[PDB]
Amino acid sequence: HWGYGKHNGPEHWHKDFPIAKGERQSPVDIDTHTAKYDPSLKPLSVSYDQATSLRILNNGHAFNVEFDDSQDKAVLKGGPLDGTYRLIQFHFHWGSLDGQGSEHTVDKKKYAAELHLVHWNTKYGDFGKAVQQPDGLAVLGIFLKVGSAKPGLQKVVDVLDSIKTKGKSADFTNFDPRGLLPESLDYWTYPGSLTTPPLLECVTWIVLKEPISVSSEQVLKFRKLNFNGEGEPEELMVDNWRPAQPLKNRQIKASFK
Ligand SMILES: CC1(C)O[C@@H]2[C@@H](CO[C@@]3(COS(N)(=O)=O)OC(C)(C)O[C@@H]23)O1
Ligand SMILES: [Zn+2]
Repeated sequence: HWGYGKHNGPEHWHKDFPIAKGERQSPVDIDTHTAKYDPSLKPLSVSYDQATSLRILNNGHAFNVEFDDSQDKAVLKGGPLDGTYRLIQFHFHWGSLDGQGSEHTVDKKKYAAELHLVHWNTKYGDFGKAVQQPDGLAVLGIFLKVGSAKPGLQKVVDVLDSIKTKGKSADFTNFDPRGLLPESLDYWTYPGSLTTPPLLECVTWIVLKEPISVSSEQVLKFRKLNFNGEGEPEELMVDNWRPAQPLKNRQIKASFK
C-alpha cells in the first residue's frame, strides 16, 4: 500500500488514486507576491477552550492526536469559512533534516515540519460525509522551524516513546491544542485536497504566516518514530511529506498585506 519511500511514495500515488493529478491538489508553494490580500475576509476564529483530546496513534505514516468531535467542543470559524468546522484530529509532517519536512512551501522555502489541525464542516453531520464535499474540511496548517522549545509541544514529544511503531496508541487526554499556535493568526487560504491518499478534493486550506519554533531536541524525538510495526526491521519515520503540487486554476488569498 501507500507510503513515502521510493517504491510507494507520492510519485506512485496516482495509480491507485488518479485524483492525485486532479484540479485542486495539495500541498502547494505559496508565492507570497502572487497571493491577493482580501480585506473582506473576517478574522479567523479558533475556539479550542473546550477541546477534549482522547488518544494518540502511530498509523505507520505519522501520528494522530484524536479529539472528541461528538459536540461543538473545539471549532474553527470565520476567515474564508462559511459556518462551523469541528476539530477532529491533528498530526504533523516532518523531515530527516531541518531543511525539509513541510508540505506547503513559502516562496519555495521548506520548513522543518508542518502541523495540521483537521476540522470538518458540521453541516455534513460526520467526517466521512464531509470528505465527499468540496467544502467538507478546513485544515489549519502551521509551520515549524527549529529554534527555542515549544512548551505546548512537550507533552506530545514525551509520549512518542510509547507509540514508537505502527499500530501503537496511548491515552492522550487533557491535552490543550491552543499551546501549539503562534501569536499571529495572519494566514493564506486556498481550495485544495487531503495531502495523503485518497487525496480527496474537500479541503479549505488555511496556512498561518507565522511559524512556531520548536527545539532541535523536540524534532529529533519525532525522527525516532518508526514507519514499521513492532518486531519488524526499523524504518525511521522521517520525510513523511508530499511535495508541492501544481497550483493550476486557483488563487491564494492573504488575510494580511
Ligand atoms: C497521520 C496522517 C499523515 O495524517 C492523517 C492520516 C491520514 O491522512 C490524513 C492527511 O491529512 S491532511 N495532511 O490532508 O491534513 O487524512 C486524514 C483522514 C484527515 O487524516 C490525516 O495520516
Ligand atoms: Zn497533514
